Amino acid sequence: AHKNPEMLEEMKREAERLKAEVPEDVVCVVVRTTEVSEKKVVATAVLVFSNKQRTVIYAEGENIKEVADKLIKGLKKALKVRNQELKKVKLVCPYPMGPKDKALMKELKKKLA
Amino acid sequence: MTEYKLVVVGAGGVGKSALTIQLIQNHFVDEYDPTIEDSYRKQVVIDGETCLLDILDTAGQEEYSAMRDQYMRTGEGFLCVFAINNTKSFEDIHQYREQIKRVKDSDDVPMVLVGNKCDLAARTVESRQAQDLARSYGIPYIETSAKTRQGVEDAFYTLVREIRQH
Ligand SMILES: Nc1nc2c(ncn2[C@@H]2O[C@H](COP(=O)(O)OP(=O)(O)NP(=O)(O)O)[C@@H](O)[C@H]2O)c(=O)[nH]1
Ligand SMILES: [Mg+2]
Repeated sequence: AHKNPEMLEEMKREAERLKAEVPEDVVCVVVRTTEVSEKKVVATAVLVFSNKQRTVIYAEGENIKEVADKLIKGLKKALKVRNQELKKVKLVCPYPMGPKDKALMKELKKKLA
Repeated sequence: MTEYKLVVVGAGGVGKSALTIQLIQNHFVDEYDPTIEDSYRKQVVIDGETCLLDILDTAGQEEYSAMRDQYMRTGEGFLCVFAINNTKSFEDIHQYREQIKRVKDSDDVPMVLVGNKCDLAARTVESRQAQDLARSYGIPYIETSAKTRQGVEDAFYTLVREIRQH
């Protein structure tokens, strides 16, 4: 469904390749959106950090703004608890950029500085 | 330095993330944030030897149970955690232990049984019950509290030492 484990594994493998490509200090994120009904926007994010560390974050919002807020909160939490700071990031949606993937990426890149 | 791959598994809410965060950051989380998969790395000195502990915090919820096979194949040591104030979580340990046993294809898998939340007085799993379970598994049993840091270092370093005996 919206929490497909095979999907998750594909996102993690992609994010591993991304981390292997770009320099180590840059965090690599892969985000996907499921538009369950209209008040059930669910966001899945896979994050790879510098010192070979990883985390998976979810958000259940009704608008893209709430989803982005929860995403950024999880990002900051997983930075602080691993004793790391934000160097740079890169967000991709591997295959189907669709109903709300592009808008979520625009909001995520907006909430950066 | 020597690298030890530890995997923290158990039922949801028993405090796997709290224990791992207490070990890594010396901080206790009072918020329940359900986990899917988290990776941490920590440089420690155990018995005079410099180790890199690669700790993998797993998801205790019934969802994301298809990801068990991969990490139960990769990890070397396993912290099986239950909550002393959660009888069902204690009853859930056997399923994780059997999954690890069948995936590893070995009865001798480095494991430590961990009774978390020992700071709480609403105890429904007595120490001797978990001791009997651990004796059946032939593994150590340690009580820990992520709130007070009690037993956290003991549990993790005992898991490392159990890995050492292989
Ligand atoms: N009193 C007490 N509370 C604890 C202890 N460890 C964890 N908790 C409480 O238990 C709550 C849930 O802990 P958590 O680490 O998220 O459990 P979890 O195993 O990671 N759940 P999940 O598998 O779904 O991710 C925390 O918010 C915290 O308040 C402990 O040793 N003592
Ligand atoms: Mg957790």
